[PDB]
Amino acid sequence: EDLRRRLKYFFMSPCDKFRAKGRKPCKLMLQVVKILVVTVQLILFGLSNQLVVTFREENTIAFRHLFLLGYSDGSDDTFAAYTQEQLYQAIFYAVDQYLILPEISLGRYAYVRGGGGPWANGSALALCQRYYHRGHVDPANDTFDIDPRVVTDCIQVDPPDRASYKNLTLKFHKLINVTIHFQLKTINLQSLINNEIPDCYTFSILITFDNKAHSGRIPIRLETKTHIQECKSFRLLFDVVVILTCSLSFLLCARSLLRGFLLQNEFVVFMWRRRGREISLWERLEFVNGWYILLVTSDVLTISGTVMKIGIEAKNLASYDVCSILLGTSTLLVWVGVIRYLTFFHKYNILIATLRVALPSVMRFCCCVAVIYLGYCFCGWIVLGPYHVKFRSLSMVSECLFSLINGDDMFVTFAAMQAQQGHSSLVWLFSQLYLYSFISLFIYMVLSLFIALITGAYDTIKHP
Amino acid sequence: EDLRRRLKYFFMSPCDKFRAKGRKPCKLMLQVVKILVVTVQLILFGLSNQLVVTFREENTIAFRHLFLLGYSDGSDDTFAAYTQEQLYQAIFYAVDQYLILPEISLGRYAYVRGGGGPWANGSALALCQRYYHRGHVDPANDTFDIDPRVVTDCIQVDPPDRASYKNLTLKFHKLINVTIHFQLKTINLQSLINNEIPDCYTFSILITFDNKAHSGRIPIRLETKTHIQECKSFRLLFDVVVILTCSLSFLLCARSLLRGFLLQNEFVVFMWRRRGREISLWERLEFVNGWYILLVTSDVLTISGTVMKIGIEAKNLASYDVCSILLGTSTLLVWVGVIRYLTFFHKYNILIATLRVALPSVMRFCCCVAVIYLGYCFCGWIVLGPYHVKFRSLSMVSECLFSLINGDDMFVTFAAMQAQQGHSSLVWLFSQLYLYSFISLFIYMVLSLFIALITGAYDTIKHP
Amino acid sequence: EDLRRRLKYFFMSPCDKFRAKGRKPCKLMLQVVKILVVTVQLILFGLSNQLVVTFREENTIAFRHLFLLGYSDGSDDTFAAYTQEQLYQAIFYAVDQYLILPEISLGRYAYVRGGGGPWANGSALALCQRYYHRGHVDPANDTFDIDPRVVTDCIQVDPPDRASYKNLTLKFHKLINVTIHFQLKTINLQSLINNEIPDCYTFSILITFDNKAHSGRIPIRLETKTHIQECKSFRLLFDVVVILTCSLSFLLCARSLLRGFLLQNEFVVFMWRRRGREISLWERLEFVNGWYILLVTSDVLTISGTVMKIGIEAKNLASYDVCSILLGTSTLLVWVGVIRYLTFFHKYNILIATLRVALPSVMRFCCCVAVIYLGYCFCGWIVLGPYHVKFRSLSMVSECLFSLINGDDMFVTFAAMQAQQGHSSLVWLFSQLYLYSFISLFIYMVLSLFIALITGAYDTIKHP
Amino acid sequence: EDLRRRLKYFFMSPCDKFRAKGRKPCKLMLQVVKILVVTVQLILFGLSNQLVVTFREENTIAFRHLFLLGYSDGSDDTFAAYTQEQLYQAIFYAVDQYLILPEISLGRYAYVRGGGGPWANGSALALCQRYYHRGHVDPANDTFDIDPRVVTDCIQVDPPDRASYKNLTLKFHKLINVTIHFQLKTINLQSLINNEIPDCYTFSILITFDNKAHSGRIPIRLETKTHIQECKSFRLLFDVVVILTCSLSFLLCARSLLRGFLLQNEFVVFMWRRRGREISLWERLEFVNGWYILLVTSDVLTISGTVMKIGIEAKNLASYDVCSILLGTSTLLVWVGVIRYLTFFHKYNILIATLRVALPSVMRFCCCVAVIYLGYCFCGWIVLGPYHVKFRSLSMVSECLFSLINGDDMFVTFAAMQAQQGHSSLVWLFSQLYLYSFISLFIYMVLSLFIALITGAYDTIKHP
Ligand SMILES: CCCCCCCC/C=C\CCCCCCCCCCCCCC(=O)N[C@@H](COP(=O)([O-])OCC[N+](C)(C)C)[C@H](O)/C=C/CCCCCCCCCCCCC
Ligand SMILES: CCCCCCCC/C=C\CCCCCCCCCCCCCC(=O)N[C@@H](COP(=O)([O-])OCC[N+](C)(C)C)[C@H](O)/C=C/CCCCCCCCCCCCC
Ligand SMILES: CCCCCCCC/C=C\CCCCCCCCCCCCCC(=O)N[C@@H](COP(=O)([O-])OCC[N+](C)(C)C)[C@H](O)/C=C/CCCCCCCCCCCCC
Repeated sequence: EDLRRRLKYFFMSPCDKFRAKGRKPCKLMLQVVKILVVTVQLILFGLSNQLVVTFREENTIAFRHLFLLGYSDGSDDTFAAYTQEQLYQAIFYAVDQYLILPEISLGRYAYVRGGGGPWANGSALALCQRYYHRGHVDPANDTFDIDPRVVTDCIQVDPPDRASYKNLTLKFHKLINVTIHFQLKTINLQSLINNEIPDCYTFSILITFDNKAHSGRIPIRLETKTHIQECKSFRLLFDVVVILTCSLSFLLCARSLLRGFLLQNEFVVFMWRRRGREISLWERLEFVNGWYILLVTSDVLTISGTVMKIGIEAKNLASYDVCSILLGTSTLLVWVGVIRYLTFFHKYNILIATLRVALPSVMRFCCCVAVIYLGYCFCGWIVLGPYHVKFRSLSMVSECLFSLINGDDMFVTFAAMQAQQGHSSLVWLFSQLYLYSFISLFIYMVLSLFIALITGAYDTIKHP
Repeated sequence: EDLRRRLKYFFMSPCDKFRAKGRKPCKLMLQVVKILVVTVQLILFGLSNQLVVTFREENTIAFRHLFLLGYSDGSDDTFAAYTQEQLYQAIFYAVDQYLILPEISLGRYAYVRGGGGPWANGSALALCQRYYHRGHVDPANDTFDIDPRVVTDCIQVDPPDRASYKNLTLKFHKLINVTIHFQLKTINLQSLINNEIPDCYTFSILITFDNKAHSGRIPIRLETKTHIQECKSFRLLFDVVVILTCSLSFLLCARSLLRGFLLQNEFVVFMWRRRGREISLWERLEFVNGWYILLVTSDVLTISGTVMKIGIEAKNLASYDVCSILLGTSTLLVWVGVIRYLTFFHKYNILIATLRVALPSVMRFCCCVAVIYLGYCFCGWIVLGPYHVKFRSLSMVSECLFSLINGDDMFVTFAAMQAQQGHSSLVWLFSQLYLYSFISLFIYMVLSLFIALITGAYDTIKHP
Repeated sequence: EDLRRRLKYFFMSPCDKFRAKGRKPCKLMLQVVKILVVTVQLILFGLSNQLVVTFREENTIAFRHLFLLGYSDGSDDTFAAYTQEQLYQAIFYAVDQYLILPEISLGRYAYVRGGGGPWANGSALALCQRYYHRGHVDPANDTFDIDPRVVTDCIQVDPPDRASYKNLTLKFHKLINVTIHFQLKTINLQSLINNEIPDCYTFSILITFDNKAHSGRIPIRLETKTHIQECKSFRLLFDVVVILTCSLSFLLCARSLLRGFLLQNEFVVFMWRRRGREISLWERLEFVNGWYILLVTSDVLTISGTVMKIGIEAKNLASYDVCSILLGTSTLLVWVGVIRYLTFFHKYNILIATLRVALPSVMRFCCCVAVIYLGYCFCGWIVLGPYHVKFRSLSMVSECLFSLINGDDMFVTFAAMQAQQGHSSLVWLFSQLYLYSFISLFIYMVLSLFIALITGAYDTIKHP
Repeated sequence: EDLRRRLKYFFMSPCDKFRAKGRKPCKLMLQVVKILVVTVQLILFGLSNQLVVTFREENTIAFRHLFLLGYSDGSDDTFAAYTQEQLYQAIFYAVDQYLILPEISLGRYAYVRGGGGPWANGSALALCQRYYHRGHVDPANDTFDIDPRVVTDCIQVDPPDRASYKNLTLKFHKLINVTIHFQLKTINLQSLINNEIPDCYTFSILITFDNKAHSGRIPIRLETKTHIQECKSFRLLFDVVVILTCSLSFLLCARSLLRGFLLQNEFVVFMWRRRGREISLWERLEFVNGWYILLVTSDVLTISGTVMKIGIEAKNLASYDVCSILLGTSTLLVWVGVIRYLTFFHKYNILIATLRVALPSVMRFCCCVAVIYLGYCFCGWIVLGPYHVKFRSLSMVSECLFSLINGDDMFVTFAAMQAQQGHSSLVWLFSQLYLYSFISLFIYMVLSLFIALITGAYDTIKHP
């Protein structure tokens, strides 16, 4: 029958199609070209992003050394002030170093007029302290008369062209935070020399003296925001080429999916009517090609990411996160799709089919063990949280347990529990039981069962 | 027979019971609701405890920076004095910083009159040194005339309202320890702003200069004890709801267990008399439902923990350890009990039954390997203890070996043995043999046998 | 026949022997008692050794802080002098701190007259510098006129009762090392208070300024040797009890081995003569009991270790290493021997026999993989040795590779190779190939084959 | 037939050949001797290289402490200057320490006249700064008038026999780097005393103040190049012996390969003509001996490495990398070739054949998983690169992922992602999904499938 022959044309391997009709498999070549071009585009994007990130990080480190009093490398998380004098000296040192920046900095930084932020009236530096509107606190008499309104008092500082901030008085009893805003603009000379494209950076520096905890310890932070700007192509052409290749692949895959859907409809209308027997939904799902779904998803992701990258490279978006995520996911998807080419040979198809037939039982076992994992996570978070640095937050607990079951950072956890004793022998004994039981169970039973499932699936595939 | 039909009603799946009698499985819904409510209660308790712990830790760090002379972060375990001058300066610095606390601290701390402890006569700070009653020690002449009575000499220090301690003279040759007791009370402003509940903390600060070792090195420690106190609801209602749900679940499960016991009694009295044949204890154990035992245990633990949490949240107990342990264990138990729902489908029941039938042989192999593990622990503790930081105590030895068999911190152990050489080539050679033999055996035979046991159990389950 | 019945009495389980003759298995009870007593003795010995080691280590740390100029904790391996002034100040600081020790030390240390060592003429401190007899070295003119004779010039320093060393002049161009010898004696007050046994320690302190490398960097070390001495029982009785129990067990096991040998001789003389057929050596080996060999070995080791421990506890040997090794090995052996009791039940015997029948093929595979492991060790040592801290010595290379195959410290090795680049791209590429190939092979083939061997042995045992 | 008998002589085991013809297997003894001699030569070479490397490293550390202002151990990667004053003080300190080296150094270092490098006119020290020809940069006005020509301005410094550099003025706005070149020569006294061979080292010291990044932070580096020179045997004889043994082994193996090729040619010309049937290429490959190929490769590598080592030991090449690589590869190859001896016994041949028959499917599975691994590498590099220190470069990403799949440095990666939050919740969520999916897949499916493949191959070998 015509339907039988047309269905036989479907599901044949590309080699069989070439034997039957002598049509060159140009779709396969197109997909290979797509893999190559998307990988090249991702590599170039990554190299440029690496350069930009390195420049930003080095400038931020230089700013930290320039403006933070007594700063040392590797102490960002513990850098804090503990006395009123320390806070005053830190703030004054930051402002003073700002005021004499041209004659001390190794980098060519230029002041930005009006860069003090929204709280500045055109001054380059803004020194703002925020405190509660009314903050009469009396721990001795147990008085908490508090007005939750926040009051922002700012001091405007301007650099000399070509000292009222010294009279700053803090409100420690009701202080919330102290912030310093200013902007510095410079030129990336490596970009000037190498790629001849003049990139002029603008760093927005924010120094925070955070007292939101009101715990007597005020951490000190320095953060930067960068605005790239051209200051008075092969990449764009390659991006256009990538977009065109992805669009062509998407069109071909969509047409193939439509043809498969039409063939499925013809088969079902023939079988339900001429033969009378009703067919199931699995017979419908057999007609779809999951590889084509993967390909169209990768094409859509690549097209969106390439549009975003074109916008970014023209200094218009500066939103690298979403574009990078899209491009990386698309590249991963195409490199996974290479498995379809690998599946056309039975020797590789044995292993691929072993994985495919093992997947359902593996997922079921994952569902079975997820509840035990979650119970252990909750118990560890609630009990060992106050006493263990690795159990402070639920995500941290999950990461610690996942590392434990894979044999990483075990003795560190045990020694952390041992050194402080947990401030209670009962807590220490519970931690011993908890860790030993969890590691023993998840390593010597769950992993072994995963291995057993995979081995059984391989045995079934090898001996049908 | 009536007994046969009633026993057939027992052991049927919930779906079969619904088919037979059309009774909605409301016990299952009750257990799901119980899981949800206990998880929510545990999450809320954990968040509040996290806030309290963070506040306490930050205040303790601030106190360490304020009162410990030359203190630096990350040096608590090595912070010590080595000369008489160092000890004198440390003590005097602590007291002096206490006396000028209001004008230097970033936190609003208030003095506590009469907070010097039992050894104070109403003074805020107590500076006590403890020494032996008679301590004439002559290492040159080998004289050890010692009276083991301890003498406590205290100095009372009071802060100014709105210097005799400078004449302190120590008895180094017979000194036991020097301690400083005082209390500071403050207000948690985050609690004031966010949850509007005024919490007034009271920190009991104890600085210890410990000379109990009499080894010429005196470690210096700072410890704090916190007493939370309200200073002049949804949580309680949710706790009551959790208690009621757990009580209802406990009642239903106990009634089901009683019905099962009655059915077992009827079956045994029918079989032993009418049929004459004596039945075994395993036939008795078959009639019990282990899931119901787990559920009633979790209910009891949750009820006790919720009562303790209600007491704690009213500022009456301040004993978080036991309540947290009970709540975490109950949450873990219910999340494990979810496996009973998972067992009603044969696809998941295959894996669950594989684990169940593998458990006995796994336990037997654990018994077999425990003696070898203990022998290795004892040998390592006795030999490598004097030369390895990881082998100082038996629990430390067990943790190190358990980490070793799971492939963690191996090269660190080897390098620790190598760097010092063990001060003997014989000890180094023994350590090489010990570590290599232990790791090789336990990784390449014991773990492989665990995998083999699990695989065999899975093979038996898959092919009955 | 009589021989058949007597041989049948041999090899029966203890339960079968009890059934046959009604003889209480008192040898088993004796061995259990032996296990208990040796474990208790080892635990007590370990606790006492822990106390002694802690005291010695704390005193050594105090000495390092007292006598080493600018010393900081955790910098022993890098503590060195780099200029002539630094060396002079270090030596002078050490001697000056020695001369004013009583008025600065927190520990009660007494001077030891005549403790300066062999190079002192009765003075308490000896300051000796060693240099070549003739050391005219001219790097500019390439002159190496050297007399390898070493000349020791000493300066005698005596503490005041109840400054010529300042004129010390070094010979840097030919200097070998500078050493400082003195002794301090003290009293362990914890021993005085707790166990009432007066222990008077004598520390031999040696400070070394080593210039044997002649590399312009002189490391500085402080080492101590301790001589314990009583200064003007249950333990001994328990040691005697342990010795008696071990001797009785040794006698019984030797008698049993002799009886087995006699039975083997009777069987062989009957079979070779009456039956004519010649029997093999495996039939001889079947008659021996390996558990009895283990027991007699453990008894001999325990007896030797207990004699040494008795000698040590009387302050006569001070050689803890050999005694500790003997005692630990004996304890490990008896805890392993518990497996014989475990073997009397078939459920545990299944696993034990699985291990026993897997052992030969496991050993053969170990022989197969040892040559590859050794080749990789040699290649890594010769190539990556100059560029990797983990490949400096052959034992270090072996430890690093053994940790690598067990999934420990992998990224650390990779990052160490990456950070310095190996000072050559060829070396970096070779390191990449070397590490990837080694880890891949040994993890994904060798370990899998070990698992396969164990699984096959278990399959053979389970299905005979 | 004659051909059948001659082919039967081929492929027989050495024991069978000895039985047939009584010829002593002297080739096997020659190969054993070769293994021994190459291992001994490699060990001696490694020991000498260890001594040289240790001397060079110690001298470099001494130079770093002598010439780098404020240098501390373990801070090479972060050592940098951040102000103009800091750079000036660092440069001046380096030059000043050079000028007074004889009276401060602990090592006997001699000045080298004319050692300032190509940029020196015979002076011992060269202080050169490099800057752009025209470097008018105006970040405020966005001006980048740049002439990419580099201008090198040098200052010549000469040590006193038996201060114009103080007037050095830098061009920070256009500075590229500042370098200091000088040479110091010394004598290795350990070589003088121990092996009596006078080795006179010449260190070329280069201090770099790198401003190529133009980021306001100037890293400071010290690098040394060493030229060994004899200054006014058993090793050579052993090298000659090794060369002769390798040449003899190569000749014998080549002759055996030629004989095998001739036998293959005779067999093919007989079978294709007399029998008519055409044979395949696998029948040709069966006649070759892979062990002989391994042996000749190892012989060639050893001969080349020994020639290079002979050249090096005469102070003529100083290129240790290539020689070490060749020697290590040859030693690894011969230690692998020991497996051929192991293959002559069927008990070991079982395991060896298991590995051999598992190799093809293992390679196919590696090809299958390589594409997924590469996709994950690309995605991680592009996304987590800006936010993770472990994902900066593609090789670093590959090393991190390879360590992750083997259960190493997992929690460190998770905590690195957690601590900074990735500066975006979307990036953090993506990192969670990425890491969890990658680790789960590669550990619980890929490794299990490798184990299953090995187990299946072992099952096929065990039960033919
Ligand atoms: C759970 C489902 C089935 C899983 C099956 C897999 C089991 C593992 C498989 C093979 C065995 C591999 C190794 C097992 C290691 C077990 C170690 C147990 C603890 C040994 C303690 C010795 C030190 C000592 O004896 N410790 C004692 C002496 O102390 P110390 O002298 O060292 O002083 C320390 C001081 N300090 C203040 C207390 C810190 C100490 O006082 C007791 C501690 C209690 C230990 C808790 C035991 C919890 C074990 C339960 C685990 C269940 C799972 C089974 C595991 C076999
Ligand atoms: C035990 C039950 C059965 C278990 C079966 C599983 C076995 C493992 C499976 C597969 C093999 C995987 C790798 C095996 C690694 C074995 C390494 C052995 C030691 C190699 C030493 C090389 C360095 C050197 O040759 N080291 C020598 C040269 O020193 P150096 O030049 O490096 O200088 C160092 C200086 N220092 C002062 C000594 C520190 C050194 O002098 C000797 C050391 C003795 C080494 C002890 C050997 C103990 C091994 C017994 C283990 C038994 C279990 C079987 C293991 C196969
Ligand atoms: C060997 C017997 C059989 C064993 C069978 C088991 C095999 C493993 C099983 C499953 C697969 C699991 C993961 C495999 C990971 C393989 C990674 C290969 C290297 C990838 C490099 C990407 C980074 C890059 O592409 N790196 C390139 C780009 O550099 P970059 O941009 O990162 O810059 C770095 C700068 N620097 C100065 C060079 C440091 C770099 O230039 C090339 C490096 C060469 C990499 C060496 C490859 C050696 C692999 C041989 C191993 C053989 C064994 C088989 C393994 C499959």
